[PDB]
Amino acid sequence: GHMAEAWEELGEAYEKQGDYDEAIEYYQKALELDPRSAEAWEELGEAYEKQGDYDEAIEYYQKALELDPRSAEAWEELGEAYEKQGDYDEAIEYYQKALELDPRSAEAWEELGEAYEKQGDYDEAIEYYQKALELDPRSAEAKQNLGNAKQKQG
Amino acid sequence: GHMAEAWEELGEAYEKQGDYDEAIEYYQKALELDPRSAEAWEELGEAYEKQGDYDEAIEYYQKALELDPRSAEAWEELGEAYEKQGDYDEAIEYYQKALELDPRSAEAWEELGEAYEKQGDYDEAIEYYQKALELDPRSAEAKQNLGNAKQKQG
Repeated sequence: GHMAEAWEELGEAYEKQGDYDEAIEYYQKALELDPRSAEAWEELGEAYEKQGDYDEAIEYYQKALELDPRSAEAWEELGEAYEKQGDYDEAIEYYQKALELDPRSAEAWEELGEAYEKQGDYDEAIEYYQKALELDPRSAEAKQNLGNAKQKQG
Repeated sequence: GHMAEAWEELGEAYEKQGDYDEAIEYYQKALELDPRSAEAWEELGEAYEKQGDYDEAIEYYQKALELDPRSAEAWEELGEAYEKQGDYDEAIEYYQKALELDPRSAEAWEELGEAYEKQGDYDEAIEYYQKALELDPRSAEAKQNLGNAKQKQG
């Protein structure tokens, strides 16, 4: 409830200032009060991810997902963490689920593209960056990747 | 004040569901009420950056810095937006500004290491990653990148 969400918001304010020790303390208080808050687990996970600790991040992202598995964002956040560890096949699995739940997520399409590009699958990567650009034609990321993919193939 | 901050938190709430359009609407509302909040311009910039819209991100981060030129985090975010566009020299200038403002930020060192690595300065990259790891020894990211730099060095 409200007290928990307020501790969470304090965590978010400290996290966003590089005060990770503090942020985590306040996320932990939020979760003591409401251990069922998927968003508070996610943000705790993000605090670790921002510091490059993917293993801790992943533990908390798993908890967030298990509490709200209908959230495309919860699947995406895990995919992103796997992609950063070089676990591309698992990244792909998570992103595929995210795209089943929220198929208009330009960011999830682009992320899927990057996973395939990292495996040397330029044909697929091109499809996904094209899809991301159709959903958000302003992504410079998707446009650059599309170009790099195209050179790396054609 | 609090009214602006509440719009900013509404922005954040929507952004966590991937709802970037509504998030931008509410961050802009916050700015209409308090256009002198550096943090609110940064939040807007971060929303664009998250979507791969680096041009727009930069415009908003520059505004943030005009209001708070001592914000290390804002310099870091500006650097990231240039880096992701492949403008490494500008990225490095901004990352160095961030580091000089807050040398205890592991992320500032790590991002400079990444930029040097991408330019082929592996010995310097290594030194930067080591500094990051001295501040944040649980960064798998820094360790992975350090390993790669070592691998590319010889």
